[PDB]
Amino acid sequence: ALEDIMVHYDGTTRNSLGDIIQFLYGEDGLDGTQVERQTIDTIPGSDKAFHKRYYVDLMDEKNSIKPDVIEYAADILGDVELQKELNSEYEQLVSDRKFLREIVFVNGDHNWPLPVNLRRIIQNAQQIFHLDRAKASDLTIPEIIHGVRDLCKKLFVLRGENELIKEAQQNATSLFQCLVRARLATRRILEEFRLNRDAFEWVLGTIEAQFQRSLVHPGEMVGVIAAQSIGEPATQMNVTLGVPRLKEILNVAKNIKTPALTVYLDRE
Amino acid sequence: MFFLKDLSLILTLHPSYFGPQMNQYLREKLLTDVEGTCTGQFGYIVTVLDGMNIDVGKGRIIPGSGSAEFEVKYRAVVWKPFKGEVVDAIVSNVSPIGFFADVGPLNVFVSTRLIPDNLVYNPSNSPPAYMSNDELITKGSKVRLKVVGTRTDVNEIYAIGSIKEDFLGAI
Amino acid sequence: LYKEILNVIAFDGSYVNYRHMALLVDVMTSRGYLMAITRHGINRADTGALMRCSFEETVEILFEAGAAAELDDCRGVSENVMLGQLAPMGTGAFDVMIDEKLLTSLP
Amino acid sequence: FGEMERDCMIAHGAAGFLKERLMEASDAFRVHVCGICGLMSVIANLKKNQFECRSCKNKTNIYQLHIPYAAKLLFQELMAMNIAPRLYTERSG
Amino acid sequence: SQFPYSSAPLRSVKEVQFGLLSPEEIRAISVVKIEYPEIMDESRQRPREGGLNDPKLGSIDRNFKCQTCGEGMAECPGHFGHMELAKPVFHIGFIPKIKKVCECICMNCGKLLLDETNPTMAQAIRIRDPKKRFNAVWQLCKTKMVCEADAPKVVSRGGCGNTQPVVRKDGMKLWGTWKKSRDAQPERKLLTPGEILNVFKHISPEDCFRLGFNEDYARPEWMIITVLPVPPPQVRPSIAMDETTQGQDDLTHKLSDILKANINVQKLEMDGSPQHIINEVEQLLQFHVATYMDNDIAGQPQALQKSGRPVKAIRARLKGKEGRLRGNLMGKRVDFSARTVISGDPNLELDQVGVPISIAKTLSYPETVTQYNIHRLTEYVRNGPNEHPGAKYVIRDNGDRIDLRYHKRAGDIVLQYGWKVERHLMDDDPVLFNRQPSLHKMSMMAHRVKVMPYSTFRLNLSVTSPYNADFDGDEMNLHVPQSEETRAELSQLCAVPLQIVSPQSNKPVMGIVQDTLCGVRKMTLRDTFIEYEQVMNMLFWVPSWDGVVPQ
Amino acid sequence: ELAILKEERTTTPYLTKYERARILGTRALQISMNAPVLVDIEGETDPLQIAMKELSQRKIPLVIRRYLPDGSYEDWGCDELIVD
Amino acid sequence: VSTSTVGEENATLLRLGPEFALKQYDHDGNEHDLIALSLSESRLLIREALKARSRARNGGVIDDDELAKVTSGAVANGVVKKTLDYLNTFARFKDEETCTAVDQLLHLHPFEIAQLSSLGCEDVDEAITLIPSLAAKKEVNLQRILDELNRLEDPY
RNA sequence: UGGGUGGUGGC
Ligand SMILES: [Mg+2]
Ligand SMILES: [Zn+2]
Ligand SMILES: [Zn+2]
Ligand SMILES: [Zn+2]
Repeated sequence: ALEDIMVHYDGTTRNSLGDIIQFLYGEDGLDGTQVERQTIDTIPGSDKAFHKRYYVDLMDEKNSIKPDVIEYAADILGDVELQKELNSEYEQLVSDRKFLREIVFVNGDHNWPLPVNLRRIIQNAQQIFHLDRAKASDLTIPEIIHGVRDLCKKLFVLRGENELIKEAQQNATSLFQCLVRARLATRRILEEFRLNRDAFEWVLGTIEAQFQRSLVHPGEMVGVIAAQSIGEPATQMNVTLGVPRLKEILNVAKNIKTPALTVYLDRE
Repeated sequence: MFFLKDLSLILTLHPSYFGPQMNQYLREKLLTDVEGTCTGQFGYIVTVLDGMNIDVGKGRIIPGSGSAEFEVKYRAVVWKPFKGEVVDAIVSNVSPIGFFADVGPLNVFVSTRLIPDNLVYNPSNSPPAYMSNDELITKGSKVRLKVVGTRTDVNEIYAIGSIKEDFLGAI
Repeated sequence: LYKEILNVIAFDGSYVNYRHMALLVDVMTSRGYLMAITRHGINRADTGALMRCSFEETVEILFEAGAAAELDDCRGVSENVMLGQLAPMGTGAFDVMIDEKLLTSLP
Repeated sequence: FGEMERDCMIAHGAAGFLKERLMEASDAFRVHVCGICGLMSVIANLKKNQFECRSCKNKTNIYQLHIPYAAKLLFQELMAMNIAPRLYTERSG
Repeated sequence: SQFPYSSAPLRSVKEVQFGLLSPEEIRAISVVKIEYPEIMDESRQRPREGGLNDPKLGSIDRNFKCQTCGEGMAECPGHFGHMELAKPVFHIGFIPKIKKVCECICMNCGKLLLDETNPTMAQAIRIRDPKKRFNAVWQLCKTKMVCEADAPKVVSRGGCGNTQPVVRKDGMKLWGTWKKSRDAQPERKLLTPGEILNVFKHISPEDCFRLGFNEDYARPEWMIITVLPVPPPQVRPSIAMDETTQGQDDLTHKLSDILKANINVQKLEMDGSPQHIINEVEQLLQFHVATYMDNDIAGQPQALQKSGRPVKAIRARLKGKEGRLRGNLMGKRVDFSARTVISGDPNLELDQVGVPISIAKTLSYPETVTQYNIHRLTEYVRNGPNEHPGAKYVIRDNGDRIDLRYHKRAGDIVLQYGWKVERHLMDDDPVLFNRQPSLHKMSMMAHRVKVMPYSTFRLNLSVTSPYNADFDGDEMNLHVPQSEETRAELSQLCAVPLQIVSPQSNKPVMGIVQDTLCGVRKMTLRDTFIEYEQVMNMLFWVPSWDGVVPQ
Repeated sequence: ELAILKEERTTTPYLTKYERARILGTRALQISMNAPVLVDIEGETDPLQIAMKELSQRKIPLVIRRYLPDGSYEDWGCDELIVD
Repeated sequence: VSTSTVGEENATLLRLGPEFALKQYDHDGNEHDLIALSLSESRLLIREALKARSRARNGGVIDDDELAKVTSGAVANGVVKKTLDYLNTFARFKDEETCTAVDQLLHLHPFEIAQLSSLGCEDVDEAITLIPSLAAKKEVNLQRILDELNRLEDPY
């Protein structure tokens, strides 16, 4: 059935004729082995939990950075020039929370298979850079904000500069940038993890390189791998399930044996 | 009849030739292989134009053999004769069955039955010739003939002429 | 369709990446209707002639090959195997040249 | 080296290995084609080195190929059933 | 090097031009007209020219060269023949499409019963697909009952006004029913094929273009065979029954039967003929041409052999699991394989497979004689073909084979730069490794060579999970590359360390099996203590241990 | 007719593993057929290790012709593409 | 072996076969009129090309027997030497000055344009005989063409 | 160094 399907050098999915099937491979451009199930932390929990973990406040003293972890802590409190940065970024994350809450992952089950797992890189830098201490750091909040925002435009899946390229770029890695901002927000980094500058720059460079190395390769005969890797649990496997249900779904019957409805009722 | 023809030659290069003078080798190779050869399809390839500037392109590596395939495009002066075409010539030999005339690259045979009757082969004459009274066809005589048949050996082409028509003969 | 496949595979605890099921459910609706997996699906495509002949009913479909003057440019895979060619994928999805650019950089 | 072995070779994709398997350790076989009527009717004398597409009087538009002997067998069987596989070596449209 | 040199340059096939064949082009491609039913002269040593085994077709004997191509049997592809049937016949494989075509058009002038006047037909004309074009014309013409003399002042399109008949199919024999007038005698009569040939020769190229054909490729007077070709005898070569007598292939028996019915056709029109003696011998001719291409036709009994078995047609040589495609082209048998029964061996890496010595002796690999491998390869000559590690052949730069069981003088042989030498299967080469049947993309994986006596295949036991092999007697094959190219192909893609993670379920599918697993769980329970002395050995076993014990 | 300039190049600038495989095979086949090596030869005398010693340094005189599925093609040199 | 851009011969009827059609195509696909060469044109191209190739081989530093030795191989030496001597003894306009004059005079099928220059003629009667294609074209001056051609023709 | 049928056994 599939034996010619080849992902070419434009991230699309054609047969021998050129019947394009998916405009972007697997809807993401990501090689199928290269995922782990991770936790997009900004889905679950209450508004209290989010507003307690993330909401920066630079006017009130105590809800700000407890000043033991940063060197420059004299240079901060009250400045609205940096408060508007952080309000924009908190509204950014409320936008992402509404996004991943109400568009994509509606029922809120947050565990999803998503590529390169950053937490492991963070704790790898931690064990490399001896990251206890419980020590002041010299890495500023505006460098965090500009690092995240200058990250989210460097995850080129679909390269080039036409309008549909940039549109398909932002359609492509919305969920992955949502992941990064779901983790590497300012209060989480500078309280719960306690990086320094050099760790953070290494984190930025490595997320670059490995989300480059988990792009799908061109010519991965995905139909063939796909067909085998669906046939393989079919080897070792009141509604009909198993092999006849699979047969009917493939050979498409107008008469399957026992059809069914999923009928919701209205909320009242 | 001379033409300028746009031709090309496929050259396959063995990997031991994958060296710093590869393109110049291919240009010399084209000339050695194409100049002076004859085909019934184009004729004699007399000389190649602009030989030292020929663009040999890039060699495609043949899967499974390692060797590289170049398509060397070029433009040459070619000479092909045609049935019906009138041309001048220089007679090379005269014999009892007619004479042979050099028209550039090749040689044309004119038989006695395609020579007007008043031209009589005279062996006693020095030098031997076909003679009349005001006509004289000996070796080295400029003659104007008409190509009445072209035969192809793909190596050398063979053309038979005639001076048995108007305005054809010695000049 | 996707919900059906993910159901009946993952009933017995077995787990499947999204993109494989996605590729299957999108090829099954390439052409606006369910191009089902039989001879009726693939052979009633206008694709490569020998590729369609290599699956089923090869006598009839060869007679319809020669019977209507088809032009198969042989970009299907099965053609390029049975015509003994560099098939178009893997290493053979793309030719390799020699380079006058880098061999000019070379001495 | 059956079907589903070729299937997993396609899945790995390294088809150059497949062109080793179904050409070179098997019935490697060499035929000729006249480039006009596209067929393999071209009679091959070699030490005299001459050829003739006798349905065409074609003596120049001649190429050889490298196909499996069973593929040639397919072609002779089909032409003995009157279907005409014609192999043109260039894309036409 | 494996082929003799030619001057026509190698090119690969790009475009299959499927099409039909004229009677003309059959008559223009062959070398011999076919005449005589006997094979032999008079049983006299070189059988009869004019029978079926013409040496101008291509000789199926090793020692008599071909009398058209002038080669041996190794190089001659064969040459077509053709047997001029006196009576033209149907091709057996087009009878529904020929049925539809004589459903379409006039039977006097041969013109399509619709034009661009009827606008739904005028819309169906615009279709770029030939097949559903012919479907739409086939649909709109099956209701049209009368050949319009007029255009569908007389605008006489070409028809005469006589009606158009109703086309039934009955096996080989067609029954057209005109409504010859309203009601009068319907002449349901056998559509003789020659009458339809004379019909089909009267078609305009526009009616070819509208009706789903193409003129220079598929002209629908070519779907009736006047001249049924003869294949060369490679396709039906004689088999040594018991090493003196040749039982023939069934194509030879069937072409003999066709030529016998051919001569018994031409016997009737040259003498007194009782008019259905004609009909039966003609219908028998059609029967023999039918079973030449197909012995599976519905409704009629099969063509039968001289054992009580059915005849091997051309259709039976192509369909089925063991036809030429699925049994010989899509998949086939090949060489440089090997095969045995396996055994586990945990004293190994993960990319190593044990090789019995005799299998290393039999198979080989052509390593190129280069400037960096002369010495060992000369030594592998000096082992010869009965001593591993060694060699079996030198292929020269031209194609010279030197079998070193049949050569006294290995000691006087220098080698040249760029010759070819097949040495044996030495250590550290890629092999492919493989178990029938393949079920996922790890089921072929590359490995490296380890040479062991005691003839079985050795494995690691972590690779037991992906191939799904136990050790109650499985067979696992071993294909060998014969080139440098495929070696690197295997070594960079199909090697085990690059196929650990299966995209089936985005997890590793090569883990730990029975003993190593339950042992390590017994080892690192909390209350397990080891003395220092045994620990010395235990940390010696790690190939990646630095040289430092823990505290 | 088809070919694109080397500035509109919108395909990925990496070698990927399939490309890598063919480059290794073909370069090794050439150096098997006595094409001299641009890199030093320590113990790596088998041709595949020679090829990986070159690709380690990106010293390969080849050109990928990726057939983009119109028919046109981006002539990538090896030298420009980022070795993985 | 060697092939061209294009993918019963009677010179009297201007039937030159499939290779020498009126409209040719160069190696870029551009349309181009057939390039038929008179004996005089051909003498200039061949001699120029041969001495230009010799100069390029010498990094940038006359006789036909010497000029034909520029070719590679005894077969090529032969065809080129035999062609130059033929052109040396039948090219009327043996310099580019006269040749461009003949070029402008003539610039009508490309085959005829080369024949009129190659074949010296006296009158219109001799031209329409040897070149029977000029019959139905109906636009002479032919005579002053031949007169100018014969006047431009240098002595020997 | 036969074909072609058919039977039993291995995973
Ligand atoms: Mg078992
Ligand atoms: Zn032909
Ligand atoms: Zn022969
Ligand atoms: Zn009628």
